[PDB]
Amino acid sequence: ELTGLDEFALLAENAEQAGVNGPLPEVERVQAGAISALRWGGSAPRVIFLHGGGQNAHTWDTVIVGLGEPALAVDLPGHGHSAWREDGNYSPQLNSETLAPVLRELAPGAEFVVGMSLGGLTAIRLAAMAPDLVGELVLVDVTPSALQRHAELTAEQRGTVALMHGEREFPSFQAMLDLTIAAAPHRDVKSLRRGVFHNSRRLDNGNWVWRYDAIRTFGDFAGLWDDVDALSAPITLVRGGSSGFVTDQDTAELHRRATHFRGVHIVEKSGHSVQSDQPRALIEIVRGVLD
Ligand SMILES: [Cl-]
Repeated sequence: ELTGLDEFALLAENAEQAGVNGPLPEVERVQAGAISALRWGGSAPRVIFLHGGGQNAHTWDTVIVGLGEPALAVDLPGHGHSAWREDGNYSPQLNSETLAPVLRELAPGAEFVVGMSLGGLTAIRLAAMAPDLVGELVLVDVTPSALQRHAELTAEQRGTVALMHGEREFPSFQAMLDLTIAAAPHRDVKSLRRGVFHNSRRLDNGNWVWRYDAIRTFGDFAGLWDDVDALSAPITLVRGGSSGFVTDQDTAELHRRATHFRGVHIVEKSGHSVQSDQPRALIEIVRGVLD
């Protein structure tokens, strides 16, 4: 497989996973400085989408194709086509500081922000610092406490990796796909293959690398809870029913601290990446929030 395939070549697969038919929406890549994004359905996005750690904007393709709304799907710093940082600082607080002037230019009229994991917390920091923009937050399988717990578990393996030389280097596409199959073997390989395609690039060596910087570190969660207390945007939470990432105690804590918690939707047979495992169920919920 030699691949100069355009990044929009597989969208018919996304339309089929979403269970929709008809012409594909218009989409193009946009950039303002350090931030790259996919702009869907023209120049007036209704919804902003923020992916998770180790993901990129393309994670949202199926959800965005199924929802049929104009949307902006942003590459977080360190991810997709967005610039890396030497300090490896992809904290919600920093992501939010980079993203806010770009969202003011590229999505000033988008009331709704959907964020998964790191993207969910980035959304909270955005809602805090720039309220005039965020009318409504949807969090996908994340709370501040839930991500703090995940950061603390991986701290030793993010200390060790950091001491290695270069990024990693992969002999083939298949070798990166093999790693993704290992982490989610029950998931349709054509879905997994599409995800790897977007998340990887071939070097002139003929070798392959991930598009994302290996995350050295995350941000100040007490400050992030202070942002949840001050926020006026209503918060909906979406959990994966097979995800242990967010506990019942996590959800109650978010209800207690939020000004307007709209509740948790628990999506049966979804892991952490609800947009990857059950996009049709995520489209219904997001459509519900647009009323
Ligand atoms: Cl994450």
